[PDB]
Amino acid sequence: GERKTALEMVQAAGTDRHCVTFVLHEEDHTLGNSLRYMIMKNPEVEFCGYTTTHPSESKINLRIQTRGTLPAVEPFQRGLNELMNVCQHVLDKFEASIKDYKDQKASR
Amino acid sequence: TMGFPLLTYQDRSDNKLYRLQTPQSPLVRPSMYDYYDMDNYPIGTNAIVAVISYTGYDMEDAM
Amino acid sequence: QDHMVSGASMTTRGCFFTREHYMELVYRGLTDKVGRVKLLSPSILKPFPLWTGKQVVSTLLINIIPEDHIPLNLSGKAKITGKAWVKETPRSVPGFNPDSMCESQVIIREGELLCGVLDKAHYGSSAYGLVHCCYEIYGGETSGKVLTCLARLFTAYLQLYRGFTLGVEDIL
Amino acid sequence: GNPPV
Amino acid sequence: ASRHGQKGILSRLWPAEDMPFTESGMVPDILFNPHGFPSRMTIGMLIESMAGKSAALHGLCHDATPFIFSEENSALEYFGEMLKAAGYNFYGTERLYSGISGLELEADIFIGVVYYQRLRHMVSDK
Amino acid sequence: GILFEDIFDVKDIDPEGKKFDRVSRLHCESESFKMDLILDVNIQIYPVDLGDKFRLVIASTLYEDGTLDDGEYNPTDDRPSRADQFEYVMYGKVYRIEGDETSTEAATRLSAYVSYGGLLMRLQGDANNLHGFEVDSRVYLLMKKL
Amino acid sequence: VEEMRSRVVLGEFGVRNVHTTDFPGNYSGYDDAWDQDRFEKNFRVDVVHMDENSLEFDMVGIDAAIANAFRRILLAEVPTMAVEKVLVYNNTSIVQDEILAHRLGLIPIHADPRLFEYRNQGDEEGTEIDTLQFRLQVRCTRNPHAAKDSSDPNELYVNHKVYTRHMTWIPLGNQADLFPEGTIRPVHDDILIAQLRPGQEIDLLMHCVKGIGKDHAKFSPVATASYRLLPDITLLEPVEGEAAEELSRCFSPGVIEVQEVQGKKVARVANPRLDTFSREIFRNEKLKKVVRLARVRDHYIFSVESTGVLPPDVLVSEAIKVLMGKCRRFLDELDAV
Amino acid sequence: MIIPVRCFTCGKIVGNKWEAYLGLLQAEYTEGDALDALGLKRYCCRRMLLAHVDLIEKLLNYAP
Ligand SMILES: [Zn+2]
Repeated sequence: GERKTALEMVQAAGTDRHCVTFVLHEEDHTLGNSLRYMIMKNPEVEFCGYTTTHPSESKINLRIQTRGTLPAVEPFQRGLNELMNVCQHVLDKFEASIKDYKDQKASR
Repeated sequence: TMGFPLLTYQDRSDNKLYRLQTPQSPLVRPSMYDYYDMDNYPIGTNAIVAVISYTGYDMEDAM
Repeated sequence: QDHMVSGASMTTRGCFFTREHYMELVYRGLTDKVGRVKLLSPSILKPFPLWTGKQVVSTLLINIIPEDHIPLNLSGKAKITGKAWVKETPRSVPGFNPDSMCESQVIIREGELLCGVLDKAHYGSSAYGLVHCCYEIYGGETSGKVLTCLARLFTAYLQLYRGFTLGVEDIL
Repeated sequence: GNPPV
Repeated sequence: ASRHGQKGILSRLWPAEDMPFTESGMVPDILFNPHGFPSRMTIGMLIESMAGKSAALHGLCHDATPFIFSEENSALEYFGEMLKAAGYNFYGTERLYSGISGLELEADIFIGVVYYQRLRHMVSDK
Repeated sequence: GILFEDIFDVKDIDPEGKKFDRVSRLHCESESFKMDLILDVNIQIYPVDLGDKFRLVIASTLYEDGTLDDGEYNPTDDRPSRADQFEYVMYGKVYRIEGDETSTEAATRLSAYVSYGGLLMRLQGDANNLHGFEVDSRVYLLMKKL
Repeated sequence: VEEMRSRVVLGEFGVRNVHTTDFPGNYSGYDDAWDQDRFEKNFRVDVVHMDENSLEFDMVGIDAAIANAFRRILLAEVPTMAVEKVLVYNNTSIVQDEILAHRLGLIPIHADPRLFEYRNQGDEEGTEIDTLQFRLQVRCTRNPHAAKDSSDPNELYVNHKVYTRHMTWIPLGNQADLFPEGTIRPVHDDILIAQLRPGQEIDLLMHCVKGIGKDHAKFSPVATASYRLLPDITLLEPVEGEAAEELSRCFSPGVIEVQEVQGKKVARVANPRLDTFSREIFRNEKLKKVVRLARVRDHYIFSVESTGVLPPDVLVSEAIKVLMGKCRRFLDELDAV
Repeated sequence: MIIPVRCFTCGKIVGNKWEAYLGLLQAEYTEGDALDALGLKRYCCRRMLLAHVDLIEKLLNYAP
């Protein structure tokens, strides 16, 4: 949707699909670090690292280098999905716990 | 230091006059600071300082 | 300053990093822009795969050096004397020249740091160190690149996993 | 102090 | 500047979520590189930090009069006892987390309350 | 693909007195060979004590079936018969081989220095059985207590 | 041959390691490919307290990266409403105009930011959709009914101190419906805005827009939202006989509960969570060898304290949803290619 | 000059505890007990009131 508040991908020297650098705009260490943690769980990626280009700017660079087969854009799109699944589960669990505690406290 | 220079504005008509908005009084200060009340005219603020090398922008005298 | 206390505490012998602190410490010193990042192999492979911190500097050194050129060999001394580490009285072993295997001798073998702390004697304004030899063999732009990348790496290290301070229990 | 009793 | 001759320019305004937060929830508002001490030997700043933290903790107001604390009665002993009487630690170090990686840094940091003055020399005039 | 195999026993835990944080320098001495071993071992992962034995092997491949190693680390490798009879595995490179000092004597002993990232080892003994080594050669140091 | 899977051990001269050994390839068998069911099984949330303006849930079984993401969302990305523009018709106060505008920006408004929207760039006017307007108009006069007294409230006082009570909401559009009479108000009615003397007057219109605590702190919805790893304390040896009390004094007082099992006194670790890390045992020189204090690996303790705009639980929910929104925005921008 | 509305380091709102602080000190309470009874736990907030110098009361004494 947004042509540049979001993704700009730079395929490496030789446009290796297995080595991509994603530029994520308007992002700081929050999404960078959580998404790097979620992408490291994939045994098909050999190098994942994020970095902020400069303090004055608001953008991060992820670097995903996967193994021989997959195009390194599936690891990214799967780390996103797993992180969103974890957030949904945490939200459900937290709301259920808050409700249970409110009941336990309002009864007594 | 930029501090609280005087109490009578509207009257002085100096050239430059630097004023700090919300000065505080040091929590650690010599007792002579209290003999000549120097809190009628405060000079700085108390800050929570951590002595840490964390940023890469605070080296060589920068804060 | 803290690019010297950072690099001296990371290149010391007992610094082990997991795959994810090894990475994100290499890529944060590099911020590489072109081509794959050439990684290394864990020094410890078994109880848990672990890296060494000297391996982080190594893998940062083999990416900066220009692609066509080959990594450099270097042998020298560190600023931190090998006597600074002697806690406990030294005993005598009959065939050991304690200095054959000491953190005082810097031994870079094909761009891979194998021994030595890499304090001010390198990275610094001292002659014949790692950056002075980089400037001799590969030019002045490559030494500037090495300086930039090493600064970024040693900042990321203190900002992420370690910290430097100066309290009152070290002047006591 | 101590999660809910 | 501090009250001990440690002047310096303001180089960054660090976001409040990237600052190293302490185990008490706090977050410093001044970051001071620890390398100005070794060559300038302003050991009075390291005592003012502890004295001011003890003051803010106990609601007191300590004096920094010169020549009131001897070798036998030290200032560090006095203010470390004050701190240890508030649940903090003698040597004035509280351990922080990294606001960027979220991990407890390996070294425990020296934090406290010190009195800063703002100097009249601004880049807007030079 | 083995370059050396033996059963050592720890004699000194750290004689020089230099003390690092998580690393300990063991001074062992082989049995039935009278070879000497100085070994920096990460003791937070693998505690070692005095008067302790252990079977020690140096290799150039972990497969023990001939196929060379590719120099790339995959934690996903599907060949899982690599030597796992060993509790502590390292991986370094030999950076110095130096024949012993004694001249006018046989003195055909060699000291092989291996670096494992930052953890050095020195194997000293009859050259006859340290021929597999050569400077700049990658080697695995497998160990297994007894 | 000794594994410690769950604690961050620690001495005095420094902490031992910075790892958690719960990632792919981090062990011979203990390898990870992000088993989602293992997560959903080992995760549990526990809330220690929930007054209004406080929460202390536990969040057991999550990594430091996700916990830090949640903490940084509450501080800088959950949206709030706050004064952005100030129109000053007259101001004969001692407090300046720019300083008054600043002081007015840092006052928290009780409007919920989820019913509003962001003003488009250059939308100076604003509409019922994106803005709330409030008016402070106060003048100080001497009270005619006063004797020769000097208390400032009794005389020289109709409006000596201007408070947040004096600020009145001007319903901008149809916002009178949707918002009942008391719903849109400043959160605190006692915040001192200024001080006046007879003949002095304040008169201004404040405009409140939506925004996140990232572009200015005034828009931030929590005092602090930090977290701390759960401490762990282990008595390697049975402490007894008046050393138990010295042990119980080197810790926050509730942590080591000295029972009296026999005629002698035994110290026991009653509640490890109360402990503040002060490392005062390490000054004892005889009991630094008896106790090992570390941190539990992935067991956190959170503490969210809102200013009053939204309840803390709603704040945490909206933080988790903001992280989900980031992830979904990037997923859907990836799907755009 | 006047009480800061929010504590600088944290942001906690302390601009409504000035008159309450002054009232608990007139009742005989120490500055420690007083700052406790107001809810100022962490010392960053406690310094915001403990070391405040109200100079709006001295400027509000020269003619209109
Ligand atoms: Zn505060």
